[PDB]
Amino acid sequence: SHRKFSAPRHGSLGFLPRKRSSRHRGKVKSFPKDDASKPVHLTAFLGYKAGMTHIVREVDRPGSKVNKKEVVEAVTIVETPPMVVVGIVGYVETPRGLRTFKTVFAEHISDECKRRFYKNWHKSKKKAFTKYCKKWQDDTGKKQLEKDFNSMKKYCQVIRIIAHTQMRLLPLRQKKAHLMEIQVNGGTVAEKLDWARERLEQQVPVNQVFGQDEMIDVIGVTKGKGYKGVTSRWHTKKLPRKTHRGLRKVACIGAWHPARVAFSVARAGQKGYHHRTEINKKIYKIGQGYLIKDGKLIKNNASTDYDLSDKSINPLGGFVHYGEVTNDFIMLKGCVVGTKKRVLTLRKSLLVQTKRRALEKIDLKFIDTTSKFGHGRFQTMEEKKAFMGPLKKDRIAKEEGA
Amino acid sequence: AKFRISLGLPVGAVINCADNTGAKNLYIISVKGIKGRLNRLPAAGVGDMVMATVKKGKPELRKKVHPAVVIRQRKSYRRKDGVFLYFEDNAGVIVNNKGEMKGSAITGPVAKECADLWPRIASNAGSIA
Amino acid sequence: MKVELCSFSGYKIYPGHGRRYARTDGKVFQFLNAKCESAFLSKRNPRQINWTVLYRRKHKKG
RNA sequence: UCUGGUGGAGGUCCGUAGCGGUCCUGACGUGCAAAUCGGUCGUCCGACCUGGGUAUAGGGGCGAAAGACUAAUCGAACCA
RNA sequence: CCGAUGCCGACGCUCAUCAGACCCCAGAAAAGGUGUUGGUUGAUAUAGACAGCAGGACCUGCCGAAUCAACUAGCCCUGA
RNA sequence: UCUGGCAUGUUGGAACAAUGUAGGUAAGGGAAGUCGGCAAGCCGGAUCCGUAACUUCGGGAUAAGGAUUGGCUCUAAGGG
RNA sequence: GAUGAACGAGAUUCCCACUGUCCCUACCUACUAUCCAGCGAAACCACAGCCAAGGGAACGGGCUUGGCGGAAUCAGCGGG
RNA sequence: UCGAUGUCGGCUCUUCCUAUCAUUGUGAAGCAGAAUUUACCAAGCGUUGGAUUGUUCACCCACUAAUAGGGAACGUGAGCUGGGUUUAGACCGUCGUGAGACAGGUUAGUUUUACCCUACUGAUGAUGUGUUGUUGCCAUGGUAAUCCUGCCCAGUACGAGAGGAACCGCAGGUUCAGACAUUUGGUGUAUGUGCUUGGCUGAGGAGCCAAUGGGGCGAAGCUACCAUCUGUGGGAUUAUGACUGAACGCCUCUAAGUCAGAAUCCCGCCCAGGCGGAACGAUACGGCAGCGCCGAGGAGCCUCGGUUGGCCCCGGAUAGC
Repeated sequence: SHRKFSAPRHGSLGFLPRKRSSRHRGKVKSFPKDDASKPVHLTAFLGYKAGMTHIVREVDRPGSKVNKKEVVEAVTIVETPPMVVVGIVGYVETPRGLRTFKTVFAEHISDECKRRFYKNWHKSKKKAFTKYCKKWQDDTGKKQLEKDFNSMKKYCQVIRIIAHTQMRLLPLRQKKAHLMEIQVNGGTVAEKLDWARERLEQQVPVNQVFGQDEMIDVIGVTKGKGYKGVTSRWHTKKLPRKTHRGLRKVACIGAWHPARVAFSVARAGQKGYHHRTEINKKIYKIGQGYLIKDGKLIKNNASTDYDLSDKSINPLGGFVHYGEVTNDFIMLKGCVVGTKKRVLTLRKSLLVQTKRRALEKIDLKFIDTTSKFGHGRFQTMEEKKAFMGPLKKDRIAKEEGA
Repeated sequence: AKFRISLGLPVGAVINCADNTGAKNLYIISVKGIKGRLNRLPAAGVGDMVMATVKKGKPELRKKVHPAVVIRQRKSYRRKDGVFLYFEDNAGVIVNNKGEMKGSAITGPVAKECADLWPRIASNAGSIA
Repeated sequence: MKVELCSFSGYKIYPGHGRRYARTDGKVFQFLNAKCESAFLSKRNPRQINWTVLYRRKHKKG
């Protein structure tokens, strides 16, 4: 007979396989549609999730109850050191799909990028690309490279760059760079190839890919949670207290007559570590990263034009379960997938941005920098020293020195 | 427009009556705007219209269903600008369908959310918290 | 962007921290955290708790 | 007649040991166990609990009575 | 599929935005169609048919050869 | 805890997933759950106050309701 | 027959208090389950084991016609 | 089907049907507006919280866009529960001389087994490309968003009045989905740091035991619509309304030929990734060796089989070439 009272089904079958992701790095499954009239530009970047904090800003939507009023918004910090271009890939369109036509690599590839080519770098002889690079130097090999760029020019419809992150600059245990193909959009195939060739072996900062207050897409792998029951995996109703043989389960897993368990029934299994793509994340800020100017280190990241505190995006005591952020970073509104240290994929939007929320220009008034290792209450160490006063450890040091 | 607020008062909650109509209790039996979902109790926060019944109070309004508006709650809720606010008690006042108060004075503070939604309630409030 | 002071500890409260407490008699208090909030609801006197600003001012520790 | 003491009755009350076995319709349910385990429960000076010795034997016994019990067998045991 | 029309097979009917496709047999009725195809009966039309162009208010002039109605029964469609 | 006794009740190592058995805690509501407050929770000792209907005058009665309770330093009274 | 204090692990209704019974679930702990060394059963078993429709003893794993079908396995699960 | 197919209802969960309550797009009215009724495409999405009853059913209270109806062994007991019905104890009424009966009422009354095959959920792996790695493509399968307020339009159109809309636009919310802890809350054996009861180490100091002694505050972690963030584009078309236009000298949305057209459908976005491909990299100690290219040069052997001249190409129309 029919369900007595209607209720919507628990969960979505649009994420059906609900397994561990086969990849640790987020994958761009659709790049923005190419427009030949636009200038040549990149469409994606690779960052690392450092942590979360909250900001203070005043909003500018006229009809709202918070119009011209100060609001507090959670943000996420994604550390994005520059990427190094090491290759070019060409693709041809076929009635069977997009097929890899020819890839060309740069003459010198750093050791951190070569680490991606080995499962045991310690035991390896580091012979990757040692014969390929000699082709860039030999006269016969140079002619083949030029012919291979020409064939890409006259046969390829899609041009991508192979780029890797620099893990020397990150405070992570891992030293192996993440490689990625980033599609080049705009212009003609010839203009794409010329753009790619000239910045081969070069560095692409994140400010040349993304800009301020633009709405981007974040691709990554969700936090892993292991084996879980239907109560946590699919959020089914817990059975009564006096249930025999288990409360945290689905009572009826199917009717008699189809005589099989359907694929649409909640079952216990793997939860988390799922590949996900969230689509509308605004860029609140693009940090500048530490730089040495006139012998003094500039820490001015996360100093707005209303506080001038001379502090860094780093909270007091550092980001928890992540080192110090010393490179360029992207501040996104809200939360993003993954653990800390998780590598995130940031790509340009596939949609046309026309709503007021997406077009509004944001300007931070304050950035929280209190410690996340507890109930922090001091923005800077200088503020804490001024409020607290001299301590016993300072007087002890003075006694030792005098 | 009113932003979403942490709900603290589901159906069956008994709250204080802050007006001077003679009612001392408001027993919430339903909430406006609630489509609902299976097994989910309708819940109300500050600024919400409810049907209540008077459990302790003057006899001429005890065995009927009254409109009421929640003005104070103990469940802390997040105002924008990141302020979590809660009150010492849950309270409401008896009103009609149009929002006009059955009483003439309100005891204690009135939340800013309910004051903005209901101007007549706000005009009777000694303070806005 | 106004910064409050805790009603029990006297510490500096920044915009996204703590809770506000409004009483039935119309008084509004600010609490840096639940440690200060719980002490206030316990009717504890801040002048007798060592780590408050009020205690240090009374004892002339600064 | 009232008041304050003394006194220590009771198939008296709370509640140990003991005797029993309410509910969870909990545990277990090819068990530790052919009836057990835990929490919670009833009673606990009496029509109380208990060892040994004695008597009643199958259409018989015994039964504060449930067709209960009568050697894991009872609306007539077990053995040939 | 699957042996056998890979006949230069014969005459028609029928288009279905739920087509139809073989005894028992495995699904449809009353009632309908200005879809199309036959058939029956009646009627008009050189003095002039039916159309159409208008007037008087059923008649006329202008175009100048087939037309109008009722029914019936095949396939298709609605009923489904 | 001492006298006395023992080696954790027919095995050990590593890990800390789902479901379970056993023990806890939970914001705001406060039985809206459910056949049913089942389960759990509230109360709980002693001292000082204060105790209703009804009644077979014995009771009900720890009815209900309220206050106190630590540590330290003293004081007064109670005997051979 | 009617009634009725005291009593009741007896059946029922409401009220205060209290609460994870519930909104709506979450986290923690011990023992498992888990993996390993050692030891090591039982129930059950025509052959076996992917579906849809058909017909059939009128609800097929096997037959007909379609959909299709890729070694060996692990932890769970309760549709068959 | 009686050498047993566990049985009422509820709870939980999925899918399906449409004879459509709402929502999208329409046609008709005894459609002035508002409200309503009739019909078409249409099942994508939604269809609630409670008092009484074991109940299905019913009834009422209250919100709502609406509170539509159904199936799946009258779905679902090795999923639960056991209130009812359906054993044995017992009570009442009526019937019977009685033992006893009641399609009458009442109260108490054991809910067993998965480790097997498949199904499903996740997890290793498999055959192939000489080995191995990196970057990628895609067949095919899944698929997701939903509804409502307030402001303005506007006290306007419409209407004698009473009343009283709508498109564009703005600000939000419900339901659902996918995440996430900066903040608030929860947890807390970091057994972290105070406090405290009983006992114990001669006492201090320092500790320990009471199956986590108790309690306060608690980092990290996990976690809550109990905090926060995000949720999207096209194509062919249905119903319908039309264009040109015969049949049928007029007419006609239909016959040939055109147009607009939607919560439906298909694709996209998103999830997975074939006994399915691609581009690239590196390809074996150093003294023993293996391996690669030159169609390498031959000579021979074993094995699996088939076959017994080739066609190296306009695009197409068909009432024309």
